[PDB]
Amino acid sequence: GETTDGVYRVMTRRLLGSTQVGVGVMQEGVFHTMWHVTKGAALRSGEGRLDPYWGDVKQDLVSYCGPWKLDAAWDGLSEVQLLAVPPGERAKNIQTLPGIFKTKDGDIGAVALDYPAGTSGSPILDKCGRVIGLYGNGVVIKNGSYVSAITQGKRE
Amino acid sequence: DMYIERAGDITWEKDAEVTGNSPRLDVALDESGDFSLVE
Ligand SMILES: Cc1cc(CO)c2cccc(CC(=O)N3CC[C@@H](N)C3)c2n1
Repeated sequence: GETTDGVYRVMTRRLLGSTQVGVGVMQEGVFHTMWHVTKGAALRSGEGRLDPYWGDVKQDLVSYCGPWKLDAAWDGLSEVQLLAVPPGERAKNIQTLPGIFKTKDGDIGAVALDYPAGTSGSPILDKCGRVIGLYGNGVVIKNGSYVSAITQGKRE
Repeated sequence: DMYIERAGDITWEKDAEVTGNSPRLDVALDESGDFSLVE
């Protein structure tokens, strides 16, 4: 199938019409998404088949065809771009300065941008265009608005 | 059965729409990978 680097929509026909359940990143021949999007199911790329290789429900991450490749980190200071890919709509950069998820195991980047759940898997970039993590695992706050972690995996 | 379609390049776009705030949030992460507000 198509193994050009870039961002891709994750679609299903198991419901009415063709439905976008999420987004993902192709890099170095590996496809990267969020576990809650695919549930670790295989994927089609034309005639090509993509088999899961690594995943973890707690990180809510999954890689296809190879190990996790994305190792760039939010620097803790600079603004970032959410390369959002919403259902039925074209790819759109949105610049923001991330907030902070404070946890017992450490502090994580967070972006306060609200988009349909089908946007889950859209990447977040540094000023050099490197992927520092994926969008779509987070929390609903006092206001009723959505805040997402900058979810990054470990490269071996 | 699920399939992928390409939707763009991964590029920093100068003078993109600038928006969103920057909250500091106390959160817990459970074994199911669901975040929650530690209040
Ligand atoms: C309720 C809601 C609302 C919005 C936006 O208003 C979302 C935006 C992106 C992604 C998700 C999905 C999400 O955060 N999780 C699913 C799996 C679990 N671990 C968290 C969203 N979930």
